[PDB]
Amino acid sequence: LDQLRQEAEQLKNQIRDARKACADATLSQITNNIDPVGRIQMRTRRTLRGHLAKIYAMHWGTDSRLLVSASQDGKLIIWDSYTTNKVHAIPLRSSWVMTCAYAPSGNYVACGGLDNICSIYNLKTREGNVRVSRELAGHTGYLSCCRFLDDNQIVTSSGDTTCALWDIETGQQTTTFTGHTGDVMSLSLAPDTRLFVSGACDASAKLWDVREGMCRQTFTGHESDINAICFFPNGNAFATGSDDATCRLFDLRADQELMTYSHDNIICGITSVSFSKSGRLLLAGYDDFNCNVWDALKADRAGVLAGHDNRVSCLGVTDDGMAVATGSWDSFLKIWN
Amino acid sequence: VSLWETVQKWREYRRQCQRSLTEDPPPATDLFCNRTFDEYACWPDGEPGSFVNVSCPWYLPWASSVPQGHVYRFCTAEGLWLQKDNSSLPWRDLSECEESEEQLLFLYIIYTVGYALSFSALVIASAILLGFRHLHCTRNYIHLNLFASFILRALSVFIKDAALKWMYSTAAQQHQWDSYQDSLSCRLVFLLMQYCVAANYYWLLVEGVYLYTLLAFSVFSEQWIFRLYVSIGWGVPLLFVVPWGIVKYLYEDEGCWTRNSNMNYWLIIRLPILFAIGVNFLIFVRVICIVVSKLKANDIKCRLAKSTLTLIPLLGTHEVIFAFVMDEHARGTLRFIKLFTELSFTSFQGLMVAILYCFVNNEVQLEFRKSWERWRLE
Amino acid sequence: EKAQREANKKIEKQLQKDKQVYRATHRLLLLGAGESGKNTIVKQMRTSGIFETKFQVDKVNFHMFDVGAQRDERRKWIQCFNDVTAIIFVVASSSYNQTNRLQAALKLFDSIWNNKWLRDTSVILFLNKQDLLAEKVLAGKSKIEDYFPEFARYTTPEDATPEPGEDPRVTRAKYFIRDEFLRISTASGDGRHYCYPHFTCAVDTENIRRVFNDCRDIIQRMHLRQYELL
Amino acid sequence: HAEGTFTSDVSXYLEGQAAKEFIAWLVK
Amino acid sequence: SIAQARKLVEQLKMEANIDRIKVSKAAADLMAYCEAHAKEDPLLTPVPASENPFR
Amino acid sequence: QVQLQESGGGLVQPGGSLRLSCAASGFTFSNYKMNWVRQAPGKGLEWVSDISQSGASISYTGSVKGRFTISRDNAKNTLYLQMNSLKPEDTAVYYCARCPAPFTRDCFDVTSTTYAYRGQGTQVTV
Repeated sequence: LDQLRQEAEQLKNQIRDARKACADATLSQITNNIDPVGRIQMRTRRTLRGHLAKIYAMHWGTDSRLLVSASQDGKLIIWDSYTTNKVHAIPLRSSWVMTCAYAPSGNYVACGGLDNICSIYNLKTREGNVRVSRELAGHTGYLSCCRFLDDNQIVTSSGDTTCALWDIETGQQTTTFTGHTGDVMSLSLAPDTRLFVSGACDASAKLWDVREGMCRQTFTGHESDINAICFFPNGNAFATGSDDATCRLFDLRADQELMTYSHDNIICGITSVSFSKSGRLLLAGYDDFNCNVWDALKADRAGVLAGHDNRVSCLGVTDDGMAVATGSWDSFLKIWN
Repeated sequence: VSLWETVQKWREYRRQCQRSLTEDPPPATDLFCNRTFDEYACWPDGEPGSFVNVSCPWYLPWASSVPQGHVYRFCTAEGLWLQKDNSSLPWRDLSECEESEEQLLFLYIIYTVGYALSFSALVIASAILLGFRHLHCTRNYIHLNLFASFILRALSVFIKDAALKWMYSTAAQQHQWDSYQDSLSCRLVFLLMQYCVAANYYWLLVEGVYLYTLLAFSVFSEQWIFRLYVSIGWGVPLLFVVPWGIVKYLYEDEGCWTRNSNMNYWLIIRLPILFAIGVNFLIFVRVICIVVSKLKANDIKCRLAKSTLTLIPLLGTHEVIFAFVMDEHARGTLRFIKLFTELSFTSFQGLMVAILYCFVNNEVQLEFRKSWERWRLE
Repeated sequence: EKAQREANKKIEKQLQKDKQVYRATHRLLLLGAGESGKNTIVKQMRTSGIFETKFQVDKVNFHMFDVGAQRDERRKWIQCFNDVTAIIFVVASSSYNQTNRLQAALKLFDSIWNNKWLRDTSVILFLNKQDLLAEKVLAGKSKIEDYFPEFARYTTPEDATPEPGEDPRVTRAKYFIRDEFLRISTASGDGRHYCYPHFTCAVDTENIRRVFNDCRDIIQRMHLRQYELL
Repeated sequence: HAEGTFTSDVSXYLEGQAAKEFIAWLVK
Repeated sequence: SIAQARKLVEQLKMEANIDRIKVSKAAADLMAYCEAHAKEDPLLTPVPASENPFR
Repeated sequence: QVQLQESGGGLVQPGGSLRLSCAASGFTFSNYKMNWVRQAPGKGLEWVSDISQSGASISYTGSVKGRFTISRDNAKNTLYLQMNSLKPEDTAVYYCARCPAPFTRDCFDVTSTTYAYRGQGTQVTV
């Protein structure tokens, strides 16, 4: 066994040397003389009420009008953000739900949690009444994230250190992704939906190929767990949030860390991240009840979205970049412009 | 004797004198003074060069006290009434018929200021409570109803003050000599007072009942319970207020209903108030017992005293000290002490409750601090 | 737009009824090591990632959740239970002498105590191996001194209330084990969450009553703290 | 209520005083 | 544990040989994308209240 | 990345003494709590000692009190354990452990079967 350890150490040293060799100048020097964005003064525009318990996940719709939010009172609610009406309200079987997804075509929604089951719901039923249409069983841990590929495929990540691909047609697991040593706390489909990442509790992010089912790279540099992740709009980088109270941006092609957003005042972890439409800002929700808009190309903070009375647990930006929704543990959703 | 009663008696005496002097024959004396009326008594014909003696009038308020005495007026021999000393008026003697509020002013000066400050604090407290939407809950709704009841009670007291001042102002008394003393608006004002006082007392009762239900570890439908509480608070007093008005209007309608003559027609608007105070005292006792048990299970007297003092103004238990000392048995300095105590404490209770449950409240200070921090984030 | 408004009224009208049931029920989390005997308690009151046990006491409905089919790294899925009425923590008191189970339970309880998301959630404490601790201490196999040097000068606290016909050593050791957790609890507690030690067996009938009374106390304390009485 | 007995006494006081003032005005 | 070590060594070896363009090129690409699509970000540069549907 | 390297292990007779140095790199040493965890043959993982961020507060397991003296040189980024008065049942691997999050007091999951920030370990035999 010692020889294998020595070989692994030598390979790690070689990778470190290559990463050092492929570095010539920091992104700051390249961005030495870019235009500062200036203070951002976004303000609330809406506020949705009706949830009883704290909110763990919200997802948008491809039309940037409807959205779905999940809480641990056992309810899935579909809001019409423009008019704030409630379109649907789904009473869940198990009240411990930790994620929700909205299908790209809008026909189905999915949600899972401590029950270790992903349930697919039908919204366009013949009678119109929403019914449980599928239950995907086979994960050995709580489900922490799920994402639709199309109306007949879904990718899920559970704390059992594995990500899976499901065939909604027969509900049989089609592929298994392995390699993490800690619970997988999130994932993110690529714009072309051929690659995705995952952030585990080992402080490492891995890049997968959806078809072959083999990991391609591994990015390190965080000090503690990673809670959230999201891909740059152009699909050649991404960002992550960690309990060490910092965010870092990795680039696939260069294969090493690019930037870090840290301030002395901030001593709390990040619970979510997301880029704007053009990928020049970086929203991120903190446990100190606030959000911060980071100047991605200079790392200098731009503004703050204060007004939440409790922890920020979820955060999403519409496809067209018109609105930002932020659920929170106070059971409210706020739309900001 | 009511002022209108005195005026009626004097008018009756004047009419009698006018009727009699036309029927009174001459005194059969040459150069006799002509019988005249000087707005105080009827003077028969006066004999020349002699004094005229007339029995003291009976309509005076003090006539019963001193029915004796005779008003004296001098008549000259020539039939002209003797002129008074260095004055045009005829000489007259009236000392024989002549009759032989600081604490109230002090009380007024005290509780008017007390009520003014209580109202001023309550309006601001209600504004702050309605400001932040975070604070919204059933507890705060009940508190807002209590604040409204207190404000209405203060306004009714002020209106009653104005009415009393107007009734006995110079102009009003001169007009009544020749008014508002019988207009319906006066009765409406007094009834509005009787109702505001009862509503305030019953909303204190509502505070107590809701707290007791919460601490009894019981759960009830929120909407139905809140509707029932609103009905109990603003609705029940009508039941025992309206019959009092009917009885006053049908049997004892006089002098703005201000003075209560028959205690039977007075206890109606007093019994329920005592009932509510007793219930609130019971609730106070039970809550203190529970707090004592909690403190004992987990310097104790310091915190217990702080809690009890903070609880006093909410349920208004201070009234229980003199609550059952009936009006019929309040004399000497006991009545003064009772009035002073109740007036001062009730006047300042509004301010006490407002400051205690709106300003020093920890969540309110936290809200202010975080609002300031958000203001300074920009 | 009219068709949209009417449904919202119907949907909202439904959430009112669901708001009554949610507010009229209590949630309880059931923790404890595998060999702590919790499953016996669950069966007494009575693949899947979680289990349900709904029972009613004094016409009050409770709702208890037993973890299952999950890994041992709790520091992520534990936060989901930050709003429960209280957490039950069954301990294996007699497991003393893995070699040191008691120390494991001690560290777990200490970690629960100091987590920020749990600095307001009450924790009930069960020491659920009394009838085995009795034999362990009596037979002379215990020798708790070796694994706890601090138990050589321990003297039964003065306020002790031993059960009738109890060997003083048994009560001394039992109270000592309770005293360790109560020493952890009463440091930096700050009067916002509490602990309710309760010696218990594995088939004790009064467990439902004990949990019911402790829940009642928790609700009453919270209510009184809202009015700033306490 | 104490806010209702004091008002009746004051209305006592004034009725006796107002009447005395009226009688004094009549005499003068 | 031998199988785990073997798998770890194999994965490290497989990941060792991957093309790595210069970092400055990645920075330039990100800058270019940010500048090119700068006019399709309402949050970065607000729009008149007429066009906002959340007014 | 997080990497903990130990040293100082070896073989010693009963009642001997050894020093276990823990060379740590890849994070800010002074922001995190620390622990010592050992795994004896045919047994689960164990917890021995700890020390706070600055290095004031200390705590020992039941049966090592008065023998081993945890100490951290925050300046040189290393954790110590001065072993003394060893016994036959001291034989076990010793892992230098790190605590999952900084600035916090709660220290979940250090003893887990697959903790991620745990050291490689050194075998101390008596």
